[PDB]
Order: sequence, then C-alpha cells, then structure tokens
Amino acid sequence: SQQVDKIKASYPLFLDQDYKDMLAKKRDGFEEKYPQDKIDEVFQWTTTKEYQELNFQREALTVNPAKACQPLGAVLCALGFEKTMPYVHGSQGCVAYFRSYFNRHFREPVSCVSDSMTEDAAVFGGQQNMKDGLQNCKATYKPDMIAVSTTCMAEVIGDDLNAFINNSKKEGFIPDEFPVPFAHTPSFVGSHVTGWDNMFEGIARYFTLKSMDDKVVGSNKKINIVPGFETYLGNFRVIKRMLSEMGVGYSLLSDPEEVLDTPADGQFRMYAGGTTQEEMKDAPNALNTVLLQPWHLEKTKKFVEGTWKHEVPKLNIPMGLDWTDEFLMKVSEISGQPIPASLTKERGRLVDMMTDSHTWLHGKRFALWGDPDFVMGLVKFLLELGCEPVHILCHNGNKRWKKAVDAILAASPYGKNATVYIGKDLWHLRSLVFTDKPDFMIGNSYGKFIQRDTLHKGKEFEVPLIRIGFPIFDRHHLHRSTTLGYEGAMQILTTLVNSILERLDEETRGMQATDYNHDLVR
Amino acid sequence: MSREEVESLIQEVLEVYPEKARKDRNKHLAVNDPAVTQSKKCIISNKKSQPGLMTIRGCAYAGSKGVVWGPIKDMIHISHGPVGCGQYSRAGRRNYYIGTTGVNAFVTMNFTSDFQEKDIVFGGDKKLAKLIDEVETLFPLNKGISVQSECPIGLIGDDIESVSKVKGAELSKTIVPVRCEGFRGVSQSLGHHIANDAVRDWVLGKRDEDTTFASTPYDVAIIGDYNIGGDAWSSRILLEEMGLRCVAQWSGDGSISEIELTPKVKLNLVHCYRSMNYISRHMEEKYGIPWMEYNFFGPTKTIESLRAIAAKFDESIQKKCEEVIAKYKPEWEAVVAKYRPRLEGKRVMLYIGGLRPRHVIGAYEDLGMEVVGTGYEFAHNDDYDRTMKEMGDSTLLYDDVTGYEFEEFVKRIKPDLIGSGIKEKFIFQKMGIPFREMHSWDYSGPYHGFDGFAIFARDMDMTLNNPCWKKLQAPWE
Amino acid sequence: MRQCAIYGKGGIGKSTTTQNLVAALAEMGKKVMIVGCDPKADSTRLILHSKAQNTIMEMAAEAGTVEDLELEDVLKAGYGGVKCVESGGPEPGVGCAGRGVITAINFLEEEGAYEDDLDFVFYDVLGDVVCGGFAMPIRENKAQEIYIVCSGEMMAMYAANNISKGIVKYANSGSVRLGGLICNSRNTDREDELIIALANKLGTQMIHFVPRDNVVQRAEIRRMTVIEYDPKAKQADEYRALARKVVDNKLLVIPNPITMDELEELLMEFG
Amino acid sequence: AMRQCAIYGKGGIGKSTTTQNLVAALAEMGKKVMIVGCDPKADSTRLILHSKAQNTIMEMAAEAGTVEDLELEDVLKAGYGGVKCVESGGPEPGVGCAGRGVITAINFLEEEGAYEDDLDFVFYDVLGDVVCGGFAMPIRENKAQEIYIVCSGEMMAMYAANNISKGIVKYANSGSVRLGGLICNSRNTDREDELIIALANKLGTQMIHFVPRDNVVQRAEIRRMTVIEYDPKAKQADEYRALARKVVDNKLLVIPNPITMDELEELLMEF
Ligand SMILES: Nc1ncnc2c1ncn2[C@@H]1O[C@H](COP(=O)(O)OP(=O)(O)OP(=O)(O)O)[C@@H](O)[C@H]1O
Ligand SMILES: Nc1ncnc2c1ncn2[C@@H]1O[C@H](COP(=O)(O)OP(=O)(O)O)[C@@H](O)[C@H]1O
Ligand code: ICS
Ligand code: CLF
Ligand code: SF4
Ligand SMILES: [Fe+3]
Ligand SMILES: [Mg+2]
Ligand SMILES: [Mg+2]
Repeated sequence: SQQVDKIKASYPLFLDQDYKDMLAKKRDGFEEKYPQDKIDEVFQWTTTKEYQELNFQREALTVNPAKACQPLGAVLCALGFEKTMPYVHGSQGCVAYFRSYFNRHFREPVSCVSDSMTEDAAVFGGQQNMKDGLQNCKATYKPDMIAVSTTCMAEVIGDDLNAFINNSKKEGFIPDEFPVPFAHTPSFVGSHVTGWDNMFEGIARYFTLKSMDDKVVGSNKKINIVPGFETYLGNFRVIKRMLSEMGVGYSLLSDPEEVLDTPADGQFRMYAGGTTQEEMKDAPNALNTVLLQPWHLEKTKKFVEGTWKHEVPKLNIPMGLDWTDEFLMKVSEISGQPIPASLTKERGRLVDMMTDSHTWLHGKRFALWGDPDFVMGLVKFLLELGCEPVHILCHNGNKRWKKAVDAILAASPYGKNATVYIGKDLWHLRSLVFTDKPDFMIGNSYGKFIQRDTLHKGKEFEVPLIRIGFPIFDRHHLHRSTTLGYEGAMQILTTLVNSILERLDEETRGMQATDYNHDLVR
Repeated sequence: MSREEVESLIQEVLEVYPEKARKDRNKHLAVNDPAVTQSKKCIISNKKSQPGLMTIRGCAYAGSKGVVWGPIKDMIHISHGPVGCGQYSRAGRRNYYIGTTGVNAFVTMNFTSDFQEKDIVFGGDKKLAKLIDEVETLFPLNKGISVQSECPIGLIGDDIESVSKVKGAELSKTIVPVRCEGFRGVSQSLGHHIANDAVRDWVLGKRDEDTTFASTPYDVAIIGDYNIGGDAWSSRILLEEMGLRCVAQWSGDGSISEIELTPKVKLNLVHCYRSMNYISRHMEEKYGIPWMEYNFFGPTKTIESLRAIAAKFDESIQKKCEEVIAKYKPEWEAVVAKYRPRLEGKRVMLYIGGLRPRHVIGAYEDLGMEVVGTGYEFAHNDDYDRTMKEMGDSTLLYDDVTGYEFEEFVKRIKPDLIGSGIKEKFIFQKMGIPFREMHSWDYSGPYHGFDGFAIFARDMDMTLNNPCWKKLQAPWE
Repeated sequence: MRQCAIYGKGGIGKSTTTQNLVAALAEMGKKVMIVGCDPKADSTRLILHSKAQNTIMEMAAEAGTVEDLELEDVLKAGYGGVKCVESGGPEPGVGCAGRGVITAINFLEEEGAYEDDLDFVFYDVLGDVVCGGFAMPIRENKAQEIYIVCSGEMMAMYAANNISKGIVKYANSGSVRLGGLICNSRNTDREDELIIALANKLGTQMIHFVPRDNVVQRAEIRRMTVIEYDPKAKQADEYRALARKVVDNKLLVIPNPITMDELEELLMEFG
Repeated sequence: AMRQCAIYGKGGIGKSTTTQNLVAALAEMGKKVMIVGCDPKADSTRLILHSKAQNTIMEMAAEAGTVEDLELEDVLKAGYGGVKCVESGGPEPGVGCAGRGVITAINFLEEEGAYEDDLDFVFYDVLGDVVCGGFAMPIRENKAQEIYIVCSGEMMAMYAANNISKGIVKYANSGSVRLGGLICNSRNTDREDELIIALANKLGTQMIHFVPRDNVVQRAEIRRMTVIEYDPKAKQADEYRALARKVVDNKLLVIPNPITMDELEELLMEF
C-alpha cells in the first residue's frame, strides 16, 4: 500500500508487514534455505583466522578483484587528445562495459566505438571489420584522429593492427594522411594502467619515431608531463596551476579534463580540449619529460629515453609534502625557474593544517588499496601524518614496487606494523580487516561491502570506508577533487580528520551512556 | 509530425553514412503503422551492428551472466577468463535479493579465474578444477556453481563441459557450464538463449522423479522478472493477494530450489518474453505447463493482467482478483489525480533493450503522456510485432540505433522526456532534455504493480518538472 | 553409428587414405559421413564432384550469422551417397581455424547431422593439432575410435607419440580410445617391423600396410578416389581390405606415451 | 647486415632440418646467425645446440609466472659457431593456444633486445599449418623480409606453396616483406628439376637449390649431429655450402601473385 502524500521507494516500502510476511512465506515454503544458526556459524567462521589461512592459500580463484583490463586504460588515454575517437578493435560488449564504467564514475558522456567483431570475424580475421569501422567512424563522428586498442578476442587470434590499418589506408577507406595510432592491449597481461601506458607509447611512437632527424633537446624550452591513468580532474588542474605559477612552459600530454567536465548549456560536445597533434609532434624538443606515475609508465619511459634522448628524472608521484617538494625542485632545476612565494605559502599552510590535526591523526591504523603509484603516495602521506598503515594492498603490483614500498615503510617508525600485499583481492582484505582490525579503510566504492560485513559482526568491529580512488559509484562529484600536490594533500588531510571526528561523534551520541565525550570543540 | 516528415527526417539523418552503412541502417528505421501485423514488412531486426557506429548493444556474456544466471542468489557464478567482464558487470544491475552476502548469497560478489598469458597458452581446465575446489572449500553454503565463459575460453577450446561433469559427479554438486562468449551472436539475446539452454540441460530436470512436493491447483511461477528494485516482490504481493501460490521466481531473488520446483506448477506467468520464451516453450512442450504473458506496468495493464490470470482458474480466484482490484483502485486513482495534471500532454522518446520499450507505454498513457518514438536494442521481429499495436500513428521505430541517429532524431523531435540507459543519460542531459534511466529506474523503484505506479509517477514528475532544466542558458547569452 | 577420428601429421596421407577408405566402405553399402576439420578444405575433394564446395563458415559469413544457416546448404552428396561437409576456415596466416572447426562441429550437433540413419562418421583433422579447437573431435559425444596415420620417417613416430600423449588426457577424462595405426609405406627399409614394435609398445594394432605407388596420384588427377577410378588395381583391393578390417576391428587401448630416449632405442634396434 | 629470413612450407617436406643444416653451413665462415623456433613441438634448434630440449620461452614464463621477470640469457643460448639459439615453445598438443605463445615469445625477443649484435641472420622456423596470425607474426613488420618455401615435386607441396603465396599477399602489399626463393627437398620424383624450375618461373622467381632425398640426413638426426658437425668433408656438406653461398648472394625478391588452378591440374601432363 502507498500513501500519495508520502510515497515510499523500495526502502522502506519492503519493510512493511505485508511484504515481510510474503518474503517469509516465500522463503520458508520454497527457498530451501539453510537454517539461520548455520548461517551465523558460517559467518563467524569466515571472520576467523583459520579461514584467513585458507583464504591466503588460494591459487586459482580470485574473489572481488581490485583491477580492470587494459583497453579501459587505453580508452582513457585516447580520450585526452584533441578530437580523438577511442577505437577498440574487438567485441562491442567490451566497449559497452567501458562506457558504463566511465559514465558511472565521471557522470559524463564517454565516446568510444568498436568494430563489432563476430564469430566469422574471429575465424577469418578482422580486416574487413577494421576497414568498415574506420570508414564509418570517420564519416559519422568526424574525428581528427582515431586511436585503436584491442580486446582479448583479437589479441588471442593475433590480429595485425599495423597491417590492417595500412591496408585500410591503401584501399581508400581512410585518407593516407589521417592519423590512426594503434596499440596492443592484451587483457590477460597487466591491468588498465598497462593499457594506458601501451596506448600512450603507441601514440608517441606514431607521431615521433619517423621524424627525429630535425629534433634537438631543449629547442622549445618546455617540460613534458605524462600524468598516466588519472581519474581526478583536480590533479590535472593542480599540476597545470603549479607549473603556471612557477612560470614554466609545459606540454601536458593526454589531458582529458576538458572532455570530462563539459558544461551543460544546451549543446552536446563530443570533443573538448585535449592534447593537440602539434604538441606531440614537438614533444622531443622539450628539455625533459617528467612522469607523474612512473610505476605504470615503464614502456613510455623506455621509449622516451631511447628515442627522444630525454633524461627522465627518478621522481615519485607528487603526493604529500616531501614528494611535492622533490617534484617542484626537479622542475625548477630542469627549467631554471625559481619556486615562487605562492607555493611556499601553500606549503606553509599545509604544514599548519598538519600541525592542527596531528593530535587526531596520530596512531590511526589504515588499510588501503588501489593503483601502485597512488597507493605508495597515500602510504607516504600517511607516514608524514603520523598514521600507521597496517594492510597495503595492490592487486596490480609487482615485486619491485613492493620492495620500494617496503623501503619507504622501513625508513619510518610508523611502518613497523605494515605489510604489503601484491596479487591479492578484496576478499583477502576483508579477512585482514577481520583478523587485524584497522581504524579505517581508504579505497574505492567496493569497500562498502567490507564495511557491511564488519558491521554485521558488530558495531565495535565496524571498519568505516573513506572513499579515495577509482572507481567511486555511490557518491556524487568526488571525481572533481584533487589528489596531487599541496592542494590534494590538504583535501586528503581534511577528509581523513573529518572522517575520524565523524566516527567519534557517532560513537559518543548515546545519551546518559556515552555522551560525556560528545564535546562541542574537537 | 506528419508521416511524410518522419521519413524525411530519417533520410536526412541517414544521408551522412557511407553507402553500405546507409543501406544497412535504412532497414532498421520505420514509421509505425498499427494496422500492419507483420513487422518484417516495415522494420528489420536481429542483425549484426555496423562497425564503428557507436552501438549501445552488449555481448552474450552480459545477456547470460548479468541477466539470467546472475540474479540467482544461492549459486556461485564464475567469470571464467580475464578479469574485466566480471569487474565491469559487478553489482551494476539492481536485481534485488534477500540473503547474507558472502555466506549463502553471492549476487553482488565477483568470482573470476583471472586468466593470465600462461592460462591462454597452456589452458584453463586444471585452473578451473582448482578454482572449483577452492570455491567449495571457502564457500561451503553455496547450492551450485555456474561457469560463465568469456571470449578467450571459446577461442582456445577450453573443455569446461568435462571439467564441470567430473567435478559435479565427484563433489555431488550442480556445476552448470555456460558458453556465453561475447563474440557469439550480435547482442544479449543469444546470451539469453544460451543461459536458457544451460538451465534446461543442467538444472531444470533435476527433480523429474521427485514426488515429495505437494502441488495445489493455484501454483504459478513468475518467469522473466528480475526484481529491479523489488518489482518481482511487488508483482508477487498482488499475485498472492489473489489466492495464487507462487513457487518460483526467474530469476530475481530466485533460488536453485525454485528453478527445480518450477516443473510442478500449473501456469507460467512470463513477464519478459524475450529472455525466457525458450524455456517457457520447453516447459510447455515437455511438462504440459501453459504459459502466458502478463504486464504489471501501470494500473490499466495491471488490472487487465490480473483479470486474464484469474480467468485461468475457478471462481474463487476471480473473486479474489475483484477484491484486490477494488482495494487498490483508490490509491492509483489518487496517484493519477495528483500527477496527471503535471504530466498531461508531454511527449516521451524511449530506447531500451528487449522488453520495456513496449511494456511501459501503458503507464505513460495512464499519466497522460504520449510516446512519440520507441526503440529496441536487440529485440526480434515478434517483439516489434507486439510493439506496432501499442504505438500510435506516425511514430518512429528504430532498432540498434546509433548515438548519431538518436542525437539527431531527438534534435528534430524535441521530446519532453527521454528514457534510455546510462550511455545516453548525460548526452541528453547536457542537451537540456529531462532524462530517466529506464533500466535501473534511476536507482529508484520498484515500478511494477500498484505500489510501483506511485513511485513511477513521482519520478516522472520530479525529473520532468525540475527547475534545473530552465537554467541551462546564461542570462547574458 | 560409429564416429572415428583420423590423426597424424600433414602430408603422410591422412586425407587421401581416409577418402579412399570411406569410398570403399560406401561401395560395401555403408552410409558414411566425412566431416573435414581441415581449414584447407581438402578432405572431401574426391567424393564431392564440386571443385571447392560451399563451406560451413563461408556460408555462415555470407548468411550473417551461423544461426541463419541451414543444414541443407552445406551438406551435399557425393559418390555412393556419401554425406559430407567441410568446416572451412581462413586463409593461412590470419584468424583462428580452431574456432572454425569448433563452430562447424557445434553447428552439426545443433541441427542433428547425426540422424542415427548412418553407419560410420570420419573426422579429418589437422596434422599440427596445436590447440583445443582441433582436439574438439575427440571429446565426449564425439569420435570414440582414433586411427593414427604414420609414415616411415622418425618424425612420424615423434608426432605419433606426441599426439598419443595429447590423447591421454581425453582418454582419461572421457571414453575415447586409440584404435590403431594406419602406416603408409614410404618405401623405406623394413619399416613394418619398427611400426609393429611401436604398436606393441603402445599396445595397439597396426592397421594395414598400404604402400607407396603412382596410381593414387593418377586417380587424383582424374579428381576422384582410387577405388572408383579403376576398380581392379591391387591398391583398390588393399583399400577394400582396409575397409573390412576397420569394420571388424574391436581392439581399443589407451596409448602409453614414451620418452625420446625410448624412441631413440627403437631407432637403435632398427637403424 | 641484420638479415631476417624465414622458412615456410608444409610439414614433412623438411623445413626444420633444412634450416638446421643451412645455419650449420652458414656458421663455417663467420656468421653471427641466430635461429628462432616458432614450432610448439620444440625441435627447431635440436641439432645446433646438441640438446633435445632446453629452457623454452613459454616453459620459463610458466615457471617464473610472467614474461617481464624472465631473463634473456635464461632462454637464449649459443652453440656451434656462435649460433645463438632460442625457441618459443608451447603447450602439449590438443590444449591451449600455440599462436599466442609464438606472439609473446617474439615480443619477448624483440623488447629485451636480441637484434643488437652483428646478427648476420635471424632465421625463423615456422610450422606447416599456419592457421592463425600467431604463426604469421614472424612475417610481420620490422621482422623477416625474405621468405623461403621448402617444397618438392608433388601435388600437396604445390598446394601448400600456392596457399602460402596467397598468404604472403596480405602482409606484403602493406609492408616490405618479400619472397626470396623456393628451396627443394627431393622426394625422388621423375624429371622433378624441370618441374620445379617451371614452378619457379611460374611465380616469376628462381629455385635456389635442389637437395636430394639422401639417407645421410636420417642418420645425422638419430645421432642429433648436423652434417657439418657430422664431418666437414661430406657430399651434403659441400651441397649445404653451395646452399649457403646462393642464399647469402641472393638478390631476387618479388611480391607473390596467386596463380590459377588449371596449371595445378595439368602440370603432370606437361611433365
Ligand atoms: N635432404 C634430405 N634428404 C632426406 N631426408 C631429409 C632431407 N632433409 C631432411 N630430411 C628428413 O626429412 C624429415 C623432415 O621432417 P621435418 O620435421 O624437418 O619437417 P618440417 O617441415 O620441419 O615439419 P613440421 O613443420 O611438421 O615440423 C626428417 O626426417 C629429416 O631428417
Ligand atoms: N599410399 C600412398 N602411396 C603414395 N602416395 C600416397 C599414399 N597415400 C597418400 N598419398 C599421397 O600423399 C599426399 C599427402 O596425402 P594427404 O592425405 O593429402 O595429406 P595429409 O596427411 O596432410 O592429409 C597426397 O599427394 C596423396 O596422394
Ligand atoms: S531481461 Fe533484458 S536492457 Fe528482459 S537484457 Fe536488459 S531487466 Fe532491459 S528492456 Mo537493461 S530484455 Fe530485462 C532487460 Fe529487458 S538488463 Fe533489463 S532493463 S526486461
Ligand atoms: S565481448 Fe563480453 S565483455 Fe567483452 S571480453 Fe568478451 S565476454 Fe567480456 Fe572482458 S576482460 Fe576486458 S571486458 Fe572484453 S577486453 Fe576481455
Ligand atoms: S593456436 Fe589455435 S586457438 Fe590459438 S589462434 Fe591459432 S587457431 Fe586459434
Ligand atoms: Fe555530468
Ligand atoms: Mg589433410
Ligand atoms: Mg619444423
């Protein structure tokens, strides 16, 4: 039953007596469900340490992974170039899933196409599909450049992207001068960050490997910045703002913030901003190339050093005090532009926010997961805040990144009780937070189920989730925040301290029971 | 618009394609004529999508795993292959259920084999057997395992049938191998067909000899409702208030026991014909169980469906149906009185998957709004045959429409509301046209039944008459 | 209905011998079916009078999808009423022939080409067999008897034992069995004794000793099989004897794979 | 001079053996020739390294877990005359995907750096049944630019050569890979030499060398020592030196064009 003046959605409509009675009747009559005591016993067993040993003895089953496949990152990289259409050679379901994923994270239109390869195309090859798809995309959506990625189906059968595109140009389906960079993005190797790296490397090769005869390092007096797989527009904005404040000429390659923040003014803009083709053609002339997320830009680093002859600095991600200062100093040394007073004032303000909030941030135990560079930057920032990481998880990390994070932890007294995991999933993290309980979890929206499980065990075992990462689906407009630089550090610090204070306020709201600590001033 | 103008718009839109693309797409656009009972003479459906035209269709893996097998809660569904698919399809569909996730329910969970290069080169049979062993070790309360094959599995010829058979025989478990590779077919419809075949072969006939279940002459099964925010529950409360006993729900909030008990029912109530027509026909042919289509979208369709269902039974069922209709009349009458004045005369354009483009027209007409254009992602010619009757004169019908085609069709029609998926929501929101997600109900619902009608009316009113749509133009421009 | 699979290497005479075998078998009054898992389409080129036929996958592509293809468009009669089909596939160097044979076999299973009104079904597979697509013919509800065609060369033994090792997994999982070894003589020194020893180690039975000649090539130039090019030659009688003995064969034994040191020893005792 | 070549043809004609003795003859007077084995059977490097098997790329990738953490020297080894050897490897027959293995092994070799030293020859060895792009990777861009087809005088060799020439049209019209010549491995066929030169001029090319069906090769294979290793003074040694000379001083390479079937039908009548 519904009252028209107060209409109920599914919650709390299905909490009514008739719906509850019908649910119970259906369950008892036909569901053949296990008894509730057995369910409680199994849940309690899953919260134990023997279950943790069984979970960590896994070898072939992955439960709730924390990574995606390469073509997603390839599409995100292709979106950052001017009037560029991300083209995925393979099946249409992959493109649909990519578009749904990015629509849910960014709440923005995401343009991506496919050749819709079928069984006959899987058997005879995708030459005709490539030709017709390139022709149709160019005719219909009129882009200035088409960046080709691959699905696993094409990679398994060994589609020759170079030969296919060359034959497409040779038979007149596309103009011979039309830029069609391509990259191999096998989904069974690496993850989405590897796809971003592969796509950027392919585009850079396409515009710069055949025209290195008339290139001189430092001709244009600029610094190239490669941001990598980034889902926060604030990071692009803050890097550009900092480099403009320092008065440093920069060429940020693969900048997608404009197409992911289009205004709503009555017209739909498929393309907006993006790195221009002239910028990438003039890329080798820069003084140096700086990689913001080096731990998933290895192929790009190798190509840049081998072809552009750029001495890429050994810099960490500009996360936190120490690494932001290192980044600024390296930029100042490369360009010769001194660090101005505005950045010094920003650093001083950030140190004063750290001083203000250190009394609440100290000693807190955190579990975190995400991308390698992002995770290591978050761990470093937590170490500068006096916090104690306990469980560090990176599903797409390797042994070298784990060694670097271990060295970072050993360099600090707050990393004594910290362990790093690579190749594990979120089920392992749930087992960890049940056995070795941290105060908070920092991750993407997939940790809300872990929070649900911990709450189901009890209010004293609940591990609240702090949403910093990709993808975030259950909150709105969090992609507009900033992670890099001093501004991102202030944002993260404010989020952390306010989360701690909100949890404390929740724990002390009981009247005549726990309200003696419901202080007005915190 | 006049009929001569819809054709002109169609031609002007098609003028940009190359010759082959234009010739192919000219067969997928039609002007509706309710007199014609054969949709083949006007529109062409169920063909491959043109390459590079930004289609909205999915794959067979979606149509099986995320549609049919996924809503089943007591089973564990393995995304056999690379990670992507499982990750992109995890908890994206709001097939609601009741259970303890991680113990006895696994709908929102993602189980995957996470194939690597060595798995492709050397195979995945041993890895699949080890994965099944670990699934049984770590999740003892599951009532079955399903193996959803992603593309590479089909390509490299991994034999999951034998692995499933051996592991099920040795572990006494129901392990259902599904060949739902994405490159098969053209869209999710073949995924529906493959999942239905798997249900028929490996699950449906398990209790063919068990006679312990006592059957009443008022036994029904809801077929093809997936509980998108509680729609299956809303329909079930109406069906049970009629004196009818629902034994099975396919597959929203469904359990493997309900699937096993289905062949004992007296009537199959099919909501989504497109997804479960094959299994309905198989049950009719093998067990003699009749099936019928019912629609619970809006008060008129709901009342007609309740009367049609009650017509299949004795006089007590009809009396209870009359009692339910009389009880629920004032509520939906009040909802209409509240929300029809705010929504009268508004024009709606729809683009949804296989069933909802024609099922939701009744509610929009109940609220006083008209549908100027509907379209299907993957529906066959029978769905369009049913669609011509429900749509008015000189209304546009499109199949496998592209983003370009939909954009300019909306630009030339200027509909008051657009109901489609997440891949067009922001495109049409930035154009200044109110948009409603017709797949997930915009994280609201349910919309089925008398209870869902109020939520539907409230949602349409709040989206259409929001003050934000009048603010897209800066005063200085 | 008996479903048989012919394995070996390319160029030994897998197809050739299979085609004359089934032609002779049809001459005795057996309804036989040849399913060509060779993407080169050369397994039915002596029974069908068509030069290139109308392959399963080529018409699946011409019809849009496989589901739109009917059985009658690809299943055509040959000499002696022999039903035959061709899986088809891509040109060399592109695509995936394994998916081609998988799709063709699933298509045949879908529309019931095994109508229970036939006697024998012979699968002509690729020699390389480097993926599961070409191992599909030896799965459950598929060919049960495997006849490995070998030649006098030592790499013929190597491929035979590697193929047997591959069969081992399906024999253990399913019920497929190694039937025997059709050894095609290459006019080498006392090869028959070595092949007998290899069969004894494998536990199987050597099938027959069809020799190397020229009438088979002159019958091919006529574009039909050996038996009905000149029903009289000795080779035709040997092929008919082969048909009779594979009709009355009943010994099915799991292969026992040997190491390369073992194979070196068999080369040693007969240099 | 960084000359990347590849051997094609159907299995049984002797592509592997031919390239093993070819590299052995090349290695006499100072070649830094490296050979790549794109055969899942793991025999393309057998005689040069004098060991039946070694650490193939896929085996070590499976042992370590990933190709990134796999060393170059763990799979690449040097043998006679500094012939640096490496082999792709793959799965046991009937399972997996060997083409993907060839693809990842070739990418491994290319991106660690193997085309850096003198590398007088980068000879590739492929299998007869090229059924996917994985086995067409050796003829991709920045790869082998000179393809040799090993063939004999016999219908099946002509069919294989025609199909391969068809397959080297797609990769040649959009690249720099051409066809070098046709290598002959005699089957002891009648007036063959004239037939083979007829084929060579039919494709507008020339035949490099004719290798008789000598019994020395089968004796050298059992002792797994190539004829150059066997003895530096044999008849085949001089013949393989002639092969080496005419393969290093080759200058003829034209885009292949498929020819019609009527010549295949009536070749025997002419000869
Ligand atoms: N000139 C020759 N005279 C006689 N026998 C030869 C000659 N060259 C090679 N052989 C032998 O012929 C056989 C050739 O088989 P081989 O495995 O080399 O062929 P292949 O083309 O590499 O086959 P696949 O592609 O199936 O691996 C071997 O027994 C080899 O020793
Ligand atoms: N018994 C035989 N004696 C001589 N030549 C034969 C004999 N059997 C087959 N051949 C020839 O051997 C060649 C290869 O046989 P075929 O079956 O076409 O190869 P594959 O083993 O690859 O299927 C053909 O030219 C065929 O005529
Ligand atoms: S199953 Fe189908 S696309 Fe019938 S794949 Fe799709 S929950 Fe749609 S129009 Mo999403 S044939 Fe259901 C559907 Fe309809 S996921 Fe839902 S809304 S009634
Ligand atoms: S059409 Fe469908 S969604 Fe596509 S792969 Fe195929 S079953 Fe799956 Fe999967 S991991 Fe990613 S998303 Fe693909 S590239 Fe492969
Ligand atoms: S090896 Fe087999 S499965 Fe793999 S691509 Fe080639 S034909 Fe297809
Ligand atoms: Fe938005
Ligand atoms: Mg053959
Ligand atoms: Mg070889």
